[PDB]
Amino acid sequence: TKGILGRKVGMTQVFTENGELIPVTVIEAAQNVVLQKKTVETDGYEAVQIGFEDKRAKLSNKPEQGHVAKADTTPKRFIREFRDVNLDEYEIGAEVKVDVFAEGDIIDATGVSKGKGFQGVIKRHGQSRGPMAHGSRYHRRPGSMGPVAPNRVFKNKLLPGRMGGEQITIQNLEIVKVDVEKNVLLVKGNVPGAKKALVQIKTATK
Amino acid sequence: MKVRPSVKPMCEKCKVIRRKGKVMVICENPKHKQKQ
Amino acid sequence: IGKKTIVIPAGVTVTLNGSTATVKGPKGELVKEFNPEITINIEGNEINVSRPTDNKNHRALHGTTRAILNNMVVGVSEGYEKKLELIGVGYRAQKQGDKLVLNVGYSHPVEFVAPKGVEIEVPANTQVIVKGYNKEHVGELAANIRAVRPPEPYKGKGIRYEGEHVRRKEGK
Amino acid sequence: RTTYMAKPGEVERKWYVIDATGVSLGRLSSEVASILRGKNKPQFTPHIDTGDFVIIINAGKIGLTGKKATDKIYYRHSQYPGGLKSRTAGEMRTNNPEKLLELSIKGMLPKNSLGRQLFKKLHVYGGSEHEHAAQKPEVYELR
Amino acid sequence: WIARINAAARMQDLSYSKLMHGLKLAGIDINRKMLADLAVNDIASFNTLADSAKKALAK
RNA sequence: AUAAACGCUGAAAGCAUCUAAGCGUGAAGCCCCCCUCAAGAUGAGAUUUCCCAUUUCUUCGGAAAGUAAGAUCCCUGAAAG
RNA sequence: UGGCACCUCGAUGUCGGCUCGUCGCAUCCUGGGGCUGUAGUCGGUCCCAAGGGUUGGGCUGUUCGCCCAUUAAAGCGGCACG
Ligand SMILES: [Mg+2]
Ligand SMILES: [Mg+2]
Ligand SMILES: [Mg+2]
Ligand SMILES: [Mg+2]
Ligand SMILES: [Mg+2]
Ligand SMILES: [Mg+2]
Ligand SMILES: [Mg+2]
Ligand SMILES: [Mg+2]
Ligand SMILES: [Mg+2]
Ligand SMILES: [Mg+2]
Ligand SMILES: [Mg+2]
Ligand SMILES: [Mg+2]
Ligand SMILES: [Zn+2]
Repeated sequence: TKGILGRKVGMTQVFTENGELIPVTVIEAAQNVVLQKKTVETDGYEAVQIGFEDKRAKLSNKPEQGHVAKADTTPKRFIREFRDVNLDEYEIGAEVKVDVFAEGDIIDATGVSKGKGFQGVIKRHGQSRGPMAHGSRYHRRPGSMGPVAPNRVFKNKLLPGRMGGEQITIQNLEIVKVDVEKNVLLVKGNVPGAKKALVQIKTATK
Repeated sequence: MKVRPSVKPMCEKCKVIRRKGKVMVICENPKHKQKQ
Repeated sequence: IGKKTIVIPAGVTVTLNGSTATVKGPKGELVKEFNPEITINIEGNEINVSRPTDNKNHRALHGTTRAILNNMVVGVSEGYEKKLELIGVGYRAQKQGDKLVLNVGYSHPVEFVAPKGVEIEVPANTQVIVKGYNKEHVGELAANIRAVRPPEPYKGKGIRYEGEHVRRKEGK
Repeated sequence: RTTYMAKPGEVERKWYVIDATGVSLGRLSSEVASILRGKNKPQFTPHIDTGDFVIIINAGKIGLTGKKATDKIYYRHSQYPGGLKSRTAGEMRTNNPEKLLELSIKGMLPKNSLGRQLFKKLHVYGGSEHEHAAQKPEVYELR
Repeated sequence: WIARINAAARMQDLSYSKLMHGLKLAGIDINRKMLADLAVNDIASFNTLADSAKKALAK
C-alpha cells in the first residue's frame, strides 16, 4: 500500500501500443515529504502524515513551522494522513516520489467535487418535470411532501440546496504512465475536482 | 413435509416426537413427514 | 432398563479431577468436562454413576454420562471403524498423501482431510474408511463425505453406507 | 415551620465499588438506583442530590435468567423512515457490557433534570479493574 | 417523614413497618413529624425508641 | 452469528430418536467488509507544535488595561458564492 | 357490498391522471429448503426470506378490462379509496 498527494493539472489523451485511444488525467505530485508517524502506543491507530507543497514563510505561522522543523523541511500547504500503510518504511523527513507506483497499477482517487451553488431538485437529485403544456402549471417543483396522517413531513425528503463541494472517491483507476523526471502521473479516466485541486492517490482497497 | 395443525400418525411405523418444542412425526415413508 | 454396570478393562486409567475424565489407552487420549453434579467413582473396573435426586433432569444425565464413558474406553483401547462406499460410473476415490480427491461427477474435484486424531485411508478406488478413537469425530467426518453426493433413489448412485436401506424409486 | 431540608454540598457523598458477577440484571440495578438517589439516608431531600457515587466492575458476568440472552431485544429508532434497529441482551453483554447496565439503571431513575444528573454519577466497567483509585472507594455488599 | 424514618430504621436491622408495629404495640404515641426530627438531629434518641419497639415485638 | 432445513454423539424410555446436556453444516436476509457525515458524543475525546506567567486596583470570591502566539476590520479577487 | 348515525353543515374539496414517496407480507422475480403420480429439460405444492427490482403502447374520463410487443418478473394491499 502506497500513497501520494498531487494537483489536478488537466485532461488529455494518449495512444497505446495497440493503437487504441484512451483519456487520461495529468497529476503533478512534487515535493512530498513525510512529516509524522502515528503508532498505537501513542495514538491507538497507525498512520503516516504527508505534506505536499511548500509555501512562503510569510504565509506560514509560528505553530506550523515548529511542527515541520522536526522533519527538517519548509512549511507545507497540504497535509493529509494515510492509513493501512506499512510503517516499516517511511522514515521521517524522506521524500515520497511518484516511482512508488508503476504502469498498470490500480489506484483510488479522493477529492472534492466542483462547486455548484443553490440548485433545484431536478438538477441536484435528478427528478422529473411536470408537463410543459396542456394547461399545466407544474414544471420544476419538488413534488408532494408526503401523506396526511403523520401531520408532518419525514426526514430525507429531498429539496433544493447547495449542490457540490463534497468529497468523492472513485475506485479502480488504472495508471498509464509514470514520469519521475517531471513528477507526473497519468491516470486513465476522471478524478473529482476542478483544475489545481488536490487529489489523493492511494492503492486500491479491493 | 406437511405443516398442519393436525399432526397425527398415518401408519403403524409412524412415531411421534417433539423437536425444539414442536410436535412432529417421523417415519420411513417420506410422505408421512409432518410438523405442527 | 438400566444405565449402570460400566467396565474399564485394562489399557485405561481414568484420572477425573472432578470433571476432566482423562482416559489413557493404546489408541490415544480423550478428555471432557462432565457436569460436576452426578457421582463418579473410578475403581479398578467400574466408574459408579448415580443421581442425587430422582428427577427428569437427573434421569437423562445419568444415562447420557455413563453411555459415553463406555464410548471412550472402547475407543481409547480398541477404536471405532466407519466404512463408506461409492456407486456410480466414474466415481473414483483415491488418496494423494494426506488429502482425499473424489470424482463424484461435479466439474471440480472435492477435497477432504481428517482432523487430529482421525485417520482417513483408501484401500480400494471405490471405498473409504474413517479411523479414530473418538466416536463423535469419526461419525461426523463420514457424514460430510456422504453429504457430497447422497444416494439418489432412481439409480442409487452416490456415497452410501454399507448398512443403508436406500429407498429405490421407480423412474420410468 | 420546622422540618429539616438539606442544602447542596451539606451532605457527604461517598464512593462505592460493587461486584456484579452472578447477580441478576434487574436485582442489581434496583439496588443501585437507590444509592444514587440517596434514599438510604435520613437526610433525604427530594429536590437535592444527596446520593453516593457507584462503580460497577465485572459487568460482563451479569446474570440473565431463562432465555433472556437470546429472547430479550433492545430497540433503537433513528427518526428516519424505517430506521429501527435491534440487539439482543446476550449479544450486548459480550460486546458492550457497559451499555447493558446503563440502559437498565437509566430506566429506574426519575425522568427529569435532576435524575439526568444522577446518571452522570455511575461508572460501569466490563472488566475487573477500574481507574478511580484516587477517590479511595469502598466495597459495598448487596442486600 | 415516612421515607425518612424508613432510612434510619434500616440502620438498626428493622424496616419502617416493623418499627411502627412495635411502637404502637408498646404504647409510644409519637407521630411521624417528630420521629423524623429525631432521625436527623438527635439520632442518639431515635435508637432508644427503636430499642423499645424491638423489645415489644419480642414479648 | 443465524432462519427454514440436513446431520453426529446421546439418554429420558436396555431398542429408537437432530435434543435434555454437548457438537457440525446452513440464505439475495442480520452484524461486519465498501462510500459519505459525524465530539453541542454538555459522555463536549486524542496527537504534534506555538505563547507565556505583566501592570493597577479590590475586604475576600474577583475586576480593568496594555499585550504575546493568533485572528480580524479594510482592500484586489475566484478554483467559491 | 352493507348496518348504526358517534365528530364535522359560523364549509373536513369529491373520480381518474402527473410529481414525490413510505410502510405491511397473505412473495410476482431473484436467494435457501421438504414432499412429489420428482428419469433429464420443465413443472405442482408447502416452509424460511421484505435486500433490490417489478415495461412501452391501441380503445375508453375512466379505476377495471381486452388486445399488440417485450421482460428474470410485469405482486397484492395501507397511508383522509396517501
Ligand atoms: Mg407556464
Ligand atoms: Mg479536544
Ligand atoms: Mg483567472
Ligand atoms: Mg362503512
Ligand atoms: Mg340515538
Ligand atoms: Mg371555523
Ligand atoms: Mg366541507
Ligand atoms: Mg377552513
Ligand atoms: Mg361528495
Ligand atoms: Mg412468510
Ligand atoms: Mg421446490
Ligand atoms: Mg384520495
Ligand atoms: Zn408412517
